[PDB]
Amino acid sequence: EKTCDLVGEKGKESEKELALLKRLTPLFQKSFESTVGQSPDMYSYVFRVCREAGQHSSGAGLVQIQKSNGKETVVGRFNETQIFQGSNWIMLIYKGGDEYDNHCGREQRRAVVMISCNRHTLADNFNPVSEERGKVQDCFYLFEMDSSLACS
Amino acid sequence: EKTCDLVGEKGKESEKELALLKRLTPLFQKSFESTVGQSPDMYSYVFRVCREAGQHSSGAGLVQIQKSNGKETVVGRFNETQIFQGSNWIMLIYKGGDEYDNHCGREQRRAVVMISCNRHTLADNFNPVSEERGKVQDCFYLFEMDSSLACS
Ligand SMILES: *[C@]1(O)O[C@H](CO)[C@@H](O)[C@H](O)[C@H]1NC(C)=O
Ligand SMILES: *[C@@H]1O[C@H](CO)[C@@H](O)[C@H](O)[C@H]1NC(C)=O
Repeated sequence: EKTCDLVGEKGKESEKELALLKRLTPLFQKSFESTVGQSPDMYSYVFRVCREAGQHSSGAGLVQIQKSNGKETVVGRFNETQIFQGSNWIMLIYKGGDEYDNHCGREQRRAVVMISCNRHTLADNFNPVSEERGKVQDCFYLFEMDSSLACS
Repeated sequence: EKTCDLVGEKGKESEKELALLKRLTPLFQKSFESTVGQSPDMYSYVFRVCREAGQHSSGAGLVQIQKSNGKETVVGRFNETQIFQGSNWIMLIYKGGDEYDNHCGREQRRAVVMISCNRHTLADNFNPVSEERGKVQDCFYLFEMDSSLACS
């Protein structure tokens, strides 16, 4: 089966990153969702680690769904993954998402997920911090979530 | 004196963001440095919160200095600031940095600083987690630091 493909020349992939990637495997089969806003402008976010996250769109690790019409916006693809480790957290990044084409310009979207250390849970509390959705215009997608895996 | 200029309109800056900004004022007159790599390829990083960080450049909140010749690269300007608050951390973003004229593309550089909560210190432990420097080619600048200000 397919997994996350690190950003770099096939092989040049830092041993370090690959170590982090492996550390996250227990989350692979899991799925994280979050719904924000109020009707008719409610949006939903589905996040998966190195797995398909959308129903329709393919290759997405994080998708934004407009509930009023079910349209899926790819925020990041797991075939362009970057992963870093800070003091007591891990930052996961999915690049190559659908382009803005609005006040944000036309660069591609990327998904940034802050995985904070929480010794009391495998993985939960997934929620958006910064978004580009409706009235919210950050031109940036930042998500946070808890996991004992990110504990150093 | 010149402070950070939030990204957005002009009087459409979010109270929320302006709230975080004021929250960080105690660090305005501080300076943070970090030196990495080995000679002849040592690079130095200087970071300031809403204050000038360069010695030759201007409008920069975070600069990358090549020590073999003193050339100052601006990674982010505090006139294009974005700030977000997570569960127990604050993320400061400086946009509008010199453009990548290499393998990274030609988009402008941006400075991303992870400010984690540490009740035992006002501010310290400024360190680079991700960089575009020398043979390190992340095409991303991620920094981390400790500060009780980011608490709660
Ligand atoms: C990856 O993102 O998959 C999409 C699928 O459409 C391609 O368009 C990209 O070129 C792929 N990027 C890389 C670096 O493999
Ligand atoms: C920030 O200052 C630089 C200085 O050259 C300028 O080019 C840039 O347009 C400014 N950005 C904003 C949003 O004012």
